Amino acid sequence: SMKAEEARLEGKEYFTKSDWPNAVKAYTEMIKRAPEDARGYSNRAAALAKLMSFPEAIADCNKAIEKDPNFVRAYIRKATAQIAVKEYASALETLDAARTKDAEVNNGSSAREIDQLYYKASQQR
Amino acid sequence: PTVEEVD
Repeated sequence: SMKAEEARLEGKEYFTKSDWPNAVKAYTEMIKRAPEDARGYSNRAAALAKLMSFPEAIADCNKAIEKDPNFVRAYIRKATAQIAVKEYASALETLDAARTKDAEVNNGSSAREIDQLYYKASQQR
Repeated sequence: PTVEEVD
C-alpha cells in the first residue's frame, strides 16, 4: 500500500539520521500495513540491532526469511546478530545459506561481506 | 555493510 511505502521512507529517513527508536516505530508501521513485505522485518531488525536488541532483531530476520527466501540481506543481518550474541555455530550455518543465496540471486555481490562474517564467527567459536 | 543498510 501507499501508506506502507510512506512508512518505509520515513523508516529510511530515521535510520539515515541514526534515530533508531523512530526507525523501529516506522518499520513497525510498515509491518502492520504490509505484513507480507519481508523488507519491513529486515528493516526493523536493522534498527533493533543498532539498539542492541538482538533477540528481537533475530526474530525479525527469521520472519523476513519466512516472507522472502530470496532476500539475501535478511540472512546476512541475522548472522551478524547471531555473532553479537555468541551464537557462532548458528551464525556459520546462516552464513552458508547466505553465501548460496547470494550467488543465486545477487551473483556474488555480497560475497566479501559474508566471507568476513564467516571468518569472524569461526575464529570466535 | 548490511548493518548500515535498509531497504
